[PDB]
Amino acid sequence: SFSNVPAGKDLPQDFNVIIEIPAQSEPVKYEADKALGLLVVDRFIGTGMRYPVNYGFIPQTLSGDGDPVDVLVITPFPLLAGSVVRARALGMLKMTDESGVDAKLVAVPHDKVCPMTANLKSIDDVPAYLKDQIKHFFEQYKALEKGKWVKVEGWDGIDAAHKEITDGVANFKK
Amino acid sequence: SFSNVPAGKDLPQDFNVIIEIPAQSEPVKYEADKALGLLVVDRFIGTGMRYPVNYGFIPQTLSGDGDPVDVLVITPFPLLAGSVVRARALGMLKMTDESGVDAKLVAVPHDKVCPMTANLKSIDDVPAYLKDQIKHFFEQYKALEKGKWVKVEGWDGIDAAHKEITDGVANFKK
Amino acid sequence: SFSNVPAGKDLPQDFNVIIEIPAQSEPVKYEADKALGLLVVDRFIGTGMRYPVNYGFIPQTLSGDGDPVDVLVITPFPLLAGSVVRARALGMLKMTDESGVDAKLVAVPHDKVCPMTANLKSIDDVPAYLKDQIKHFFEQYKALEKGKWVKVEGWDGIDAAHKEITDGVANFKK
Amino acid sequence: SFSNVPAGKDLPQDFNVIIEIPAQSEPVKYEADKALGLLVVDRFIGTGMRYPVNYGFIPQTLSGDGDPVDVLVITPFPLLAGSVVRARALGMLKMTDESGVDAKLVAVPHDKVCPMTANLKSIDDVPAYLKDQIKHFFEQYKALEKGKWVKVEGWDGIDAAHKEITDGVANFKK
Amino acid sequence: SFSNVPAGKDLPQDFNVIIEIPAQSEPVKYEADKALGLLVVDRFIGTGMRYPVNYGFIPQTLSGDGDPVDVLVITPFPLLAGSVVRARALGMLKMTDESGVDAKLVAVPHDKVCPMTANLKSIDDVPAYLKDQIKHFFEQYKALEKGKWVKVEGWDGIDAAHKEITDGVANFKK
Amino acid sequence: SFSNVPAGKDLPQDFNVIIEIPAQSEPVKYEADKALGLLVVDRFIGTGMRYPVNYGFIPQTLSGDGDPVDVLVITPFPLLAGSVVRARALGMLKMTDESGVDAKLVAVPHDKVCPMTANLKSIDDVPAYLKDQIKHFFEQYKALEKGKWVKVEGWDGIDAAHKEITDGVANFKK
Ligand SMILES: [K+]
Ligand SMILES: [K+]
Ligand SMILES: [K+]
Ligand SMILES: [K+]
Ligand SMILES: [K+]
Ligand SMILES: [K+]
Ligand code: NA
Ligand code: NA
Ligand code: NA
Ligand code: NA
Ligand code: NA
Ligand code: NA
Ligand code: NA
Ligand code: NA
Ligand code: NA
Ligand code: NA
Ligand code: NA
Ligand code: NA
Repeated sequence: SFSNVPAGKDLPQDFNVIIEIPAQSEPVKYEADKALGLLVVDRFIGTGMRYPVNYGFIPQTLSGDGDPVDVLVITPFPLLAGSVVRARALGMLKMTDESGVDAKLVAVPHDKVCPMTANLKSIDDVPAYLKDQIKHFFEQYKALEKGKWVKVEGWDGIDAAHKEITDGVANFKK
Repeated sequence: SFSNVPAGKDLPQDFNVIIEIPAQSEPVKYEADKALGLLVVDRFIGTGMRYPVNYGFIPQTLSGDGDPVDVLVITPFPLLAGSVVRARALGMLKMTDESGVDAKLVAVPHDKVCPMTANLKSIDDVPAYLKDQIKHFFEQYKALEKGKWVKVEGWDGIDAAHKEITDGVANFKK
Repeated sequence: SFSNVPAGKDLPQDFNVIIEIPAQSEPVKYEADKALGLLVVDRFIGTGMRYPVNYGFIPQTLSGDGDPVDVLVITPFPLLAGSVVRARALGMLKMTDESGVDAKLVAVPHDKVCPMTANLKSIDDVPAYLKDQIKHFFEQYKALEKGKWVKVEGWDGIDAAHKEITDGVANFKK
Repeated sequence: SFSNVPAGKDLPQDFNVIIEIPAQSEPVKYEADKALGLLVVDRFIGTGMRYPVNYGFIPQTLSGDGDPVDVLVITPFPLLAGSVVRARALGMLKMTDESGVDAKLVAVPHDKVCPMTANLKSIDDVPAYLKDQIKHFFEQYKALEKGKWVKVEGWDGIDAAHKEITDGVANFKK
Repeated sequence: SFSNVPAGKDLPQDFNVIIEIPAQSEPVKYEADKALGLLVVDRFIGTGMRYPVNYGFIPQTLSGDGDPVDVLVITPFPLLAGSVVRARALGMLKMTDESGVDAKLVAVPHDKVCPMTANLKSIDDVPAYLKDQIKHFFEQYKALEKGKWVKVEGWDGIDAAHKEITDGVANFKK
Repeated sequence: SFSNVPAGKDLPQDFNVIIEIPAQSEPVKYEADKALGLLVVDRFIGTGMRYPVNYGFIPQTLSGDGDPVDVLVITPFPLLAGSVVRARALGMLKMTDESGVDAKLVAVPHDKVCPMTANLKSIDDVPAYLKDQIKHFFEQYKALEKGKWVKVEGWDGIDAAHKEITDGVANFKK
């Protein structure tokens, strides 16, 4: 299943995201097992906080931590966990957590998939209130797990997102 | 996954439907990718309109357009996207859209799966209000996508549904 | 999919459960098809009654009836149907139904997956009201299906749960 | 609020129902307080069972037990708790419980409010599966409360419903 | 209840809206009864179509048709039916229906109530896709009721909204 | 409506709570207007955080800030906004915010209303994970509103809750 989905139709700018956690879903952290082809319950989020936007990963990528490249996808209605969405990048949130460096991309679907998000061209177009909510979420969601923490370094734009994607694709192929 | 599900236990009258879109779900059009084994987001429906009944397809069939045979399944509670339901036919809605001829079957589950729908023997037993809603849905849901349109030709009964199924099974095997 | 998930990381006490029916979901009985890798609609529950806790099975086990070992998993929020949860046993409900002996385990997730349930050490820690609801559910949910019935024999503890799991693993390997 | 709503525009056949419990709502029994004008939590249902159809009462009536006349209203989507619906009668369920005789009417909205239910002319038109679910609900929902019980005597038709309504209106005026 | 809520703290620009229909709620048209103080079920929408944004009215106003001034309020999450929201105007949709002229205002909450909508200053700031959905909704939702119809004339801005509000307040006082 | 509900049947230990915000509801802060008898939208919570338990107030009380006494009510399913629940106290959370001292009670329903919570006798019986979530919620929910802040001082028990209630009742009567 998950293992055979292409990273994208035209990398890095035209990529695929497998959804693990729908926006506003009850506070349960699922992670795709690429060796089982199934979503696995990683943990019940200690704080009870919910992802403000959809969360998933790009298949066939391997990030700095040995996990696939992480992606937040903004949509007008939550997406189904375990579904695939063709997406494009807006930018990224840079952070470090208990396991070291942690960048997450911020994306929207392809314009023909989601006309509603077509006018979001870069991270600067995302409403400030949403940006602020995403940043608060990552700063606070691990507050009640011993040994876990997050510091947000800052936002970066589309070119940085594309580097992260090209690196991830390369690293995965070895 | 999807590719290996049989078209049915006793074709054409006793067939399987893989669900893509639960009745009344938020207005997001998923399509099964039979080569990925996963549901893929085709588009956010432009009008925000919702399927009035469950929508899916018969696996191992190939309709006139090169897609599997499409099915609307009526149930007392929505079905899970990506699940399989053993079904029987009531009839069909005949239409033409921007890509040519487009028939969709109307079905209910097998009587032992859904005793609640056992008294629906043919399309004529479906409440007129539901029939009318389904027809309005197909007439209007594509209203806000350029280049897309639908004209409803009319309803047909169980024998026409069975032909569509037998043709689809034959065509798929080449 | 389902067929390749291990029964557990350290049997019998540390096992995996694939979820078929989320706690409080609409009254539709799904069963995993291990040969299709998909959830299948077994039936619309005749009484309209809902599982009071999550329901699923241990993969790679084979119980007395030729089905995998059944498990009720208690969580603070319902789990996703078709997901996998690492679990530990609390005890079991002993019953006989129309097809003979029927034991179901009662479990919670691993403590690092669900800290919220860490203080449930055995079946005796489960609130009496929940115990009573589970027992009423099994006594009544089949009331409206001809030829189906259930008598509850009683509760048993962790050691009995572990026997059921070890037997199931052994039986599956032939 | 509740106290000033008329029992109906043309009694007994054209009456009003104030909704206390939406069909399929979580298992919490609300009762309108006509002296507070507010819904009050009577109890968490011990069995966790849910009303299969909407439940409420006719204002300005006084039944045999000193409570207003009780009504089950069938609709295609649940109604809002605390809302008012213009309705007509289909029949009634006769029962006795721990507090003596207990009849409940079965109704649908006025035809111009709910065209979808226009073809239900009497209790005999209600699907058998729904009838059976309603009867099971009342037989079982109090199973886990000490001192509470219900025996179902049987169904009766529109004329009996109308008597119950005329009596209730008369009794309320003293 | 409803009858005593002020039309606004500083008319016409700072006004109150009582919500009758939450955005995306199941397709049931409630109307506030100002003489009962309660929401009343007007009808089950024939097409099954849902309001794309919250819908309600300004209390203590009387529009051209003898009903209070109608308002669509855009929010990031649906509002509770029967609740009150302090709002400001963006513009209006002009229409005529079976009962003659029908203008509906488009509004957002006060900036301190909803910071998320602060950057919407006029109707021109509303995304085109949302504008298009609202217009499609009114063009189509009455399609299945005999004797009912709607033609959309066009959009107008904040000053026209304010006139409609001042007229409504004046007309209500006689 | 709200203004005429008694503070309780036997104060301070047997009191009434009017619910403003159901546990886990979308992140919108409603406040009862006792002069309108209606729920009013105070604000969209800036952080998007949700109340982990039901939130409301005791009618006919007047706390140190000039608002009624605030109460968190723990239940197995969320309660309806605007409903009334007979409750008993477990303890209280002591805090100071931007407007000075701020104590909130923690309660459960009367034992006959909610048998499921009967074994919670005091604040010390509440699971630590829930206690921790409630405290995190109040520490963080106002993070994104300028001029607003909260420091948690600590927990206190049933006797302190009862003082707060007796003071509130006295203060309200002048
Ligand atoms: K490229
Ligand atoms: K055949
Ligand atoms: K072991
Ligand atoms: K009459
Ligand atoms: K003014
Ligand atoms: K006392
Ligand atoms: Na990362
Ligand atoms: Na991380
Ligand atoms: Na087709
Ligand atoms: Na088509
Ligand atoms: Na079993
Ligand atoms: Na069984
Ligand atoms: Na009665
Ligand atoms: Na009764
Ligand atoms: Na109007
Ligand atoms: Na109109
Ligand atoms: Na306070
Ligand atoms: Na405060």
